[PDB]
Amino acid sequence: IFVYQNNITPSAMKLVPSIPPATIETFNEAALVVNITHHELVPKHIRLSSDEKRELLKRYRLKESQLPRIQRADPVALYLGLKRGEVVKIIRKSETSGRYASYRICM
Amino acid sequence: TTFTHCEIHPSMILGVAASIIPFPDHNQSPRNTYQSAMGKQAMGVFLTN
Amino acid sequence: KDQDDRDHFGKKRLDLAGPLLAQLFKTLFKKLTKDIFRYMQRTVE
Amino acid sequence: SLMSCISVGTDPMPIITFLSEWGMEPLEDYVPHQSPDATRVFVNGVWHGVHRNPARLMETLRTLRRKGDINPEVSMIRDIREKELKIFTDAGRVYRPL
Amino acid sequence: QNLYNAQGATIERSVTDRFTCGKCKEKKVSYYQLQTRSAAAPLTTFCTCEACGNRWKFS
Amino acid sequence: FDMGGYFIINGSEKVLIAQERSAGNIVQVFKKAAPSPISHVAEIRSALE
Amino acid sequence: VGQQYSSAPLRTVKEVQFGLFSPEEVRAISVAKIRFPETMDETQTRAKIGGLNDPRLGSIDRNLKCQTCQEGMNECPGHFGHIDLAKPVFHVGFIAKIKKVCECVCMHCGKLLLDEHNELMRQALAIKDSKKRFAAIWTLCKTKMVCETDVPSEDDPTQLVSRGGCGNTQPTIRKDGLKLVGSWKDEPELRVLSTEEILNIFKHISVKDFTSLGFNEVFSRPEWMILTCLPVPPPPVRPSISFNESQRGEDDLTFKLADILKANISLETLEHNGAPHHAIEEAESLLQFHVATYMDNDIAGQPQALQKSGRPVKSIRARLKGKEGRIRGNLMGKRVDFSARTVISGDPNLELDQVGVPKSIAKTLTYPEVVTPYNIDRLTQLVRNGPNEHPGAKYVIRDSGDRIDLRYSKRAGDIQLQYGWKVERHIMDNDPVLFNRQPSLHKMSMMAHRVKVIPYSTFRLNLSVTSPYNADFDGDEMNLHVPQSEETRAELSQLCAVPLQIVSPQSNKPCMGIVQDTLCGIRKLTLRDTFIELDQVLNMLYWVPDWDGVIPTPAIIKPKPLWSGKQILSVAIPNGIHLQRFDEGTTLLSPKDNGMLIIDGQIIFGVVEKKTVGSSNGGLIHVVTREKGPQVCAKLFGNIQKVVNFWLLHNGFSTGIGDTIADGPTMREITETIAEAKKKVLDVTKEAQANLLTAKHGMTLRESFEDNVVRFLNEARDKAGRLAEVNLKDLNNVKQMVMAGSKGSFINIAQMSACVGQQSVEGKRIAFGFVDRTLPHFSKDDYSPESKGFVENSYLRGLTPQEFFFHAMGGREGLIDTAVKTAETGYIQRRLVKALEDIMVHYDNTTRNSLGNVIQFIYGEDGMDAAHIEKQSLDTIGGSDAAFEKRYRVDLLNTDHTLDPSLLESGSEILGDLKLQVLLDEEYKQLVKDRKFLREVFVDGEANWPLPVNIRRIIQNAQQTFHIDHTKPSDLTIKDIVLGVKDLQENLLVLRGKNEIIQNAQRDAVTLFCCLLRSRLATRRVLQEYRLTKQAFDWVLSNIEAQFLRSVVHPGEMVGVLAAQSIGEPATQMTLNTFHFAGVASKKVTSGVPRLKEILNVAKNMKTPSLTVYLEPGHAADQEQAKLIRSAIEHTTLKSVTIASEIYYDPDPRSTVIPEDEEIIQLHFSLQQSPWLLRLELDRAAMNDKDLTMGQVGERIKQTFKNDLFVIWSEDNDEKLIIRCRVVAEEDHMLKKIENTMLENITLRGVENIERVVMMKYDRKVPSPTGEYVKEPEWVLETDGVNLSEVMTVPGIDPTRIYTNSFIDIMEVLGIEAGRAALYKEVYNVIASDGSYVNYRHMALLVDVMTTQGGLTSVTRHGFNRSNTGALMRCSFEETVEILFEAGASAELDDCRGVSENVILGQMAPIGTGAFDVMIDEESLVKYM
Amino acid sequence: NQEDSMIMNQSSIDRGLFRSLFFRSYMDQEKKYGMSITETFEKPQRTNTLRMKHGTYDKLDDDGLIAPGVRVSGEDVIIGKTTPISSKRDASTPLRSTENGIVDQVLVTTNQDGLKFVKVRVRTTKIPQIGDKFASRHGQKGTIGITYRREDMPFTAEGIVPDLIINPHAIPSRMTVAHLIEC
DNA sequence: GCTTACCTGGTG
RNA sequence: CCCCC
DNA sequence: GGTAAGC
Ligand SMILES: [Mg+2]
Ligand SMILES: [Zn+2]
Ligand SMILES: [Zn+2]
Ligand SMILES: [Zn+2]
Repeated sequence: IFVYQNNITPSAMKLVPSIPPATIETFNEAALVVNITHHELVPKHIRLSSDEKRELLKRYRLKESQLPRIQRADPVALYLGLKRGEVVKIIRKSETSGRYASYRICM
Repeated sequence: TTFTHCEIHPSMILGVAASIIPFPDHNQSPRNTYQSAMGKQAMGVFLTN
Repeated sequence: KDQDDRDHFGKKRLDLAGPLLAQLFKTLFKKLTKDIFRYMQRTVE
Repeated sequence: SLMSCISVGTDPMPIITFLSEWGMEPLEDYVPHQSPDATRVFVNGVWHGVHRNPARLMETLRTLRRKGDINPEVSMIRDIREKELKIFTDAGRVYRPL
Repeated sequence: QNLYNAQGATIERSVTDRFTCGKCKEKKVSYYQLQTRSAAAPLTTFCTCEACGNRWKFS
Repeated sequence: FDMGGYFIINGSEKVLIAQERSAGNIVQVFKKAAPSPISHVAEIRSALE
Repeated sequence: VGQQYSSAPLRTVKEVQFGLFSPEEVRAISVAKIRFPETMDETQTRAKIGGLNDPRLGSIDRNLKCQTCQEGMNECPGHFGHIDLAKPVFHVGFIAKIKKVCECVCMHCGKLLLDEHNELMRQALAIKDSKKRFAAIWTLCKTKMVCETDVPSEDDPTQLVSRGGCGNTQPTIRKDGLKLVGSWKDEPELRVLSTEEILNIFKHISVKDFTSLGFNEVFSRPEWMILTCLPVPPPPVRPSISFNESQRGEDDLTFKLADILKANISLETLEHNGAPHHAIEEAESLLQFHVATYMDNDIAGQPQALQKSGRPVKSIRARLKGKEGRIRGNLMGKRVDFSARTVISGDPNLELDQVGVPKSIAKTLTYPEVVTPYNIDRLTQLVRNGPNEHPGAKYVIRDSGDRIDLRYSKRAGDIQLQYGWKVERHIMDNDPVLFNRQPSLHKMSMMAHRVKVIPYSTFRLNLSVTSPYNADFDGDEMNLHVPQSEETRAELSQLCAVPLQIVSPQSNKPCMGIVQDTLCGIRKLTLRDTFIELDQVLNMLYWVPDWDGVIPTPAIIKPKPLWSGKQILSVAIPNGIHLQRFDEGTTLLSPKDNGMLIIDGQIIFGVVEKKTVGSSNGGLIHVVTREKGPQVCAKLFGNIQKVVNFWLLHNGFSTGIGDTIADGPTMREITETIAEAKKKVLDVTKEAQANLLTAKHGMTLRESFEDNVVRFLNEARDKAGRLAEVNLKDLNNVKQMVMAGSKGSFINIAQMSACVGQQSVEGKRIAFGFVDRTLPHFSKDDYSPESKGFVENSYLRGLTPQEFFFHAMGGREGLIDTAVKTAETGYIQRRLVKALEDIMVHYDNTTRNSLGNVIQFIYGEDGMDAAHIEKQSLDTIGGSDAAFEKRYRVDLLNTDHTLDPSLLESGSEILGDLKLQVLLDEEYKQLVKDRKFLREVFVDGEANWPLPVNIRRIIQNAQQTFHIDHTKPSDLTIKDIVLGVKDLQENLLVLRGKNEIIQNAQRDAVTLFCCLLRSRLATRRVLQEYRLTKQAFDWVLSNIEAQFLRSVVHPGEMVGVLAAQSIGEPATQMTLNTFHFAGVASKKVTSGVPRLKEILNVAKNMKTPSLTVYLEPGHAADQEQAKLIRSAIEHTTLKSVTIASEIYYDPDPRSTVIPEDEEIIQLHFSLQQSPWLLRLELDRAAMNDKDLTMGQVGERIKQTFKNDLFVIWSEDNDEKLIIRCRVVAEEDHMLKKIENTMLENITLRGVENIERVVMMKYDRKVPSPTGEYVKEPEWVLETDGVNLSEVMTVPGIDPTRIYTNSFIDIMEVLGIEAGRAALYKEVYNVIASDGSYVNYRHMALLVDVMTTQGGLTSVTRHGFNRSNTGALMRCSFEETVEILFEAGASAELDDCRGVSENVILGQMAPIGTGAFDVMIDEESLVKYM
Repeated sequence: NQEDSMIMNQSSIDRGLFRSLFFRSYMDQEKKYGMSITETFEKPQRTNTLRMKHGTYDKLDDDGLIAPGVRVSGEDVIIGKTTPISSKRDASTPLRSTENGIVDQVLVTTNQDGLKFVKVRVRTTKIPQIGDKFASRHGQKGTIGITYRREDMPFTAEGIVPDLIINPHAIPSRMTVAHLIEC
């Protein structure tokens, strides 16, 4: 995780994917000032294991395609450092049932 | 005191259709607008010939 | 000064049968006027 | 409305000729710095010139029309604030009797 | 003055005892009417409860 | 009782409907909206008789 | 069904493979070569030629002659022929795609301009979606303008590897009309690229390359976008309207084809002959023109291929373009047989679900019955009756296909029917039929009714059913549709029957009640004063069809037996019906005859009106539908009307001017009231006129004055209004309707009898339309009630001419809006429907679309059907912790807090029981846990939420059933209760699955219901409040289980359309304008229709963007804190603080020319430049509002100009606040330059885009230390403009609480989840501000659809319609033809999973009754014998 | 008379209340086709004419026109004409399918060109019935709901009976006070 | 950052 | 067109 | 005649 003040030069930004399987994440200091996950409107997003995901798809009889999606650049996806394919369990309060869990596939 | 002119009759502010409505000054505005449009769907005598 | 009332009735004109007919009669006469010039150009007399 | 009518269209020339005789100075001859106060006289949206005593001219015009000498349909307005006198000979104006 | 200026617009709303609220059951109702339907049928009347803050409609 | 003021064209009675238009030879000042670089406009729609 | 037996197997369409015709296929599928422009006349002989309009392609002359096939008109699909084009031509639909493909490939060798050797290209080639992939490849390859021979190797950048030579430079292609022009590179080589040239390089594109572009090797090769062999459509596509023998008008297409032909013959002639080559280009471009203009005749390139008439020629594309189009006008909607239409009339003597059908219509419309041994004799008789007697028949369809016409057949009198024959008989009493009222905005706009053949020409309907239809009897017309299968008629009767629609799932309340005459008469019948004597009592009883034949004992027996209205109306109410109410001053001995108490279908107390008998959620209707069923309920409508109607026919009711005439002294009171308010107005006028009127936070002295005036005049209308309404007696006919709830309101009484009130135009009182006056009848500058539109008289008194005109001005207001809104409100309705069409509840309780993508994991988050949802109170949530503990806590180990031995038999021995206390300890702990959780969910403490199973009623009914003795101890055990409830929770099943995902999902769905259940069946409550018996309590648990199960949604529910219509219908009623905040600028809101558009369009440039900033916890009560935060947020320019800026020639820096600035010099000097001085004066007030000082301002200028400008300034306490500037050929003009940038763009304090900030004092409900919810007000900053990002990281705010109407901005900063949350808040708020109510699940669903894709997907042609859903479905909305061309070029495959596709194909959709298959089980078929 | 409908006195309807006349005029011309090829007004017959209408030609006189005073119904031929496209073609005019009445006026004249011109007026009496629309001068529009004869109708002691029964529910919300003051 | 290309309620 | 909530 | 997503 690289926490920069103003900007990372495009010359340096090229080196980012150069070392697999290790992943580099760049966050601006200003962005990190407030933790958006703490917000009123932001529910609990939980990272699912490869096996937990396998089950979710099995149990609902789903293609990965048929799952609701979360952007890679999504403030919460960036916070959890979600990779493509990773599913997130979303626990929100419901005015209808008490609690309601959705799932989003990071694309 | 400054009056330059006097209205001949305020009822002359209405058209041909709204002139037929009895007591239109005793009705809710849209009732008069609605009857204006309706007398066209009526029938009586349009000409003696 | 404040912007002009583009919707004041005094600034509106109602074109009746007269000016409406005047509009056609001008273009119709000028169409015949140029048609007379066709006869005069074709003229060997 | 029952008593409204529409202006047929009169000739402005007899009014233009009457005005200049009644003290209206030509638009060429106008000197803005020599009379900025002066009322701009307008006939059918045409600035013709200026008038030094617009109050009298306005009365001489109204009584002239009331008599019959200027067609009853010709409209004349005096805007004291903008220092303007607008005259309409113009056809298509909706008008009522009072 | 600057502290007075900084405060935003209020808007009072004239209330009637005539209507009674649904939820709080209070007679602090502020209505307004509008021609929502054709000129054949009447206006609409949109009521607001200046007490609890609840909105409703009429024929 | 007939009123006239209409025309007879190929048997049918035709009414020429009064057409409302903006008057000519009139100077009008209008403020042009914020997206435009022009602030205000002085317009004259001028035609001769 | 397309006549005469075919031996071929009948199948349904499962898939549609879109593609493009190879020219080879057009020739392969052709029947005729087509070569003469001539259509007909064999020289002159009237009969079709061997060239156009077929040999062969089909027929005319209703003479079989269809080439060997020889099938004749109805049977024959036409057959296609072809025309071989002399030169290749571009297809209009693909001109752009061709450009783009040329822009991706080398125009010489046909290779792709980029490949695997480029990193950016690799990323694009990876793209799975062909449409997105081609868009990427193009964005990359367009710029590539050389076909590289070699490029740097994957490893070494210094070295290169040969890719695929050529090395040729590519053109810059521009479209010139229907031509493609290139510009290669002195000045550039400009040339038009030939069709042949393009075709050739398209033919040379590698399969791998064109498959990388959106194309298909089998179905759509790019080379096929270029036309070579044109298919001639058969006559059925282009019919020749024959005006009887030797007179036939051919179709526009026939004419166009002849032009294509003629242009082609022309070109072929010159090509073959001495080609002048500059003549060839003309005939070529002409052919191109006609071929283009045949498919599309609405090209941007103006010449619009006209008919010799001046008409423009109907392009094929034009036939398909929506509303009247092929898709929209013929496929989505059809004109239909078995239909009828007449004027509707009302009937009190028809059962809710009947429809009065005029005989003439009944004798026309015909249901086709199969001859069976059960109907053989009946049908035989109808056949005998013929087509002219009512119970009759029109046709007899034999085994032997052909139908016998009973009106003409020589055998019509004879006819011996046989089993299996169909008898087409007249529509008869009790046939289920679909009745409709357009515009069909709801599911309830179309309902199934039972026929009742009656005289006269009107469809007659029951008055109660008027409301769902939104019909009246002022000449409305209604539509009737006759089902023809024993199967479709079961759909109507079992799904769409009027009684089944009683409770609407849009609003979650009933949608039919008692109305007009009956509603008025029911109040009147049921007052204490109303008594009936024997004679009528008997006729009244006889009128109830279901009456038991038992004369009830009269309320009064003594020397005149009298029955009360209540007593006899109770006969119409079924037994076992219990309903309790309590209005204002209501006690069990109701003194006002208020509220309602019905015990075992007998009225104990209160007057019956709109509250009891309307479409209220707890009304007699609702309770009956729920407690007895739809059929018993529908019967009730009938009975109540039959009795009440009869009584009213006999009592009578009227209205006159007398009912408007309010009392003499009351008129005096009303006159002095208006005059009293008029005085206040004059006083506030004289105050304003003498510059004494004070500001108001709601700014402008003028705005402020108008507020006071407007209010005074409103208080006046309402004070006078009451005076009159209060003075009218309980006998006033107007009040009697107002009281019953049948018609009118208080306003109506005020306006008619007291005072009309203030007239408003554009939310403000009548403006000076003339110069400084409302009318020429007034003086100039008149702000008096009279001048600005206050109508002081009642409609009874009459309006003055002015009042008359002003009332007309404000009258017109509504009519304008309704006229304007109509299209916008309509198109919103359509878009919602088209976006949600395919959303349906599956057999796994999941909510999915046509692609099977999950939208909601459980319908509306709870899995419940909205018709089974009722607002219930979650007790636990409110009150003090003390009162909660009192209500629920049971402590057997404490003498004072044990259960009283009077409450239960177990009571004496239960004291001190440790084992049971452990159980009651669980009970209480869970109840607390619940209260904690409910207070998390609903933060405001709001207790009332719509939930399934009205528990109030179940307990209430159990008590009336078992005759509960509130003065006897219960046979229940604590275990009976504690464990009893625990077991019930285990059976409240929404989901079923033997795995943790499903089991957890189930636990969740039931969370909120169980909270209510536990809160209502607590040990202390059950015993001390309800006083239940074991038998009673068991019955309760049992019923809750049953009712809950009935409440879950049904797999097959077309939940999508439902939601679209539930949001659509209230949208229909919103306003364009509103102006509720007019007369107060610097307070602006978008609202109504415009805000609904901003939302659904995911509009980026919204009208009213706004942050609502909440203060940091312990600083929310401090006004001074909020002022400082305001200063930190609001964007403050230099211009904002500057009074004026000047330029002086001040040549001496040491000694200023300005005597004022003497003191400024003596400072910034005591411790070569420029003689030109820029001097700006600042406003102390401005500077002080934003907490600024001279130094801070000076330094900002010092940093914006660096070492270029010399800045000096006056210190903070000098009388005049000044800044002096000097620069470092010319000089003068560059200082005017510096002053412009200075003002226009120097940020002093604040966040950009936030242009105005205001302080507000919002009241907030929070729990007290004592537990109770308490109003704790707080300071809030309300912005004007958005920059959520920057304002969030501002110190002293609560960044956990911040909000914007810009959900698009929330989505960006906080994520899609928060985006959805905000979008819902926004969608809800538009509907709700209008007063309107839509059940959550509908808006929930819409918001979910707009969100599942990861971002915000607009309910527009750009939004939802550009998704991965099937072609045909998407073409049904908006981009019809364009969609189909793209479908063809990219070889799209439609799986026909969507509704729209099955509608286009005329197949049963997988919707509701189509969501499953039906099979015969031979196994059981045998067992049943 | 609920929800904007009204009860009408059938007795009054009999005695002539609200009965109307309805006229519809059908026009036709003998078409000219350059050189003498001209249409003819005649009663055609299946003996070479061959594209005739389904209604009766039987009501026509030898001039291909009906005598005024005759009754006409259904899709009966009211104007008889042939087209010489070759022998004859049918060009006849049936009375509007959904109509009936009495031939009122038939006029044989000439168009400015010099060809036979025919206009045919058909009269019918329309009597107030159940679905029929009626309205006062106050935007108070409605249909007839049912029609009661004098005996069933409510009555004043003076023996006066209403011709029409409008609903009290029409008044309060509409605030049609002028209607009440008119009355 | 300008020009294009799509759309605009229901029956009869 | 001419009609509709 | 209004909005946006093309070049
Ligand atoms: Mg209606
Ligand atoms: Zn309230
Ligand atoms: Zn065939
Ligand atoms: Zn190449």
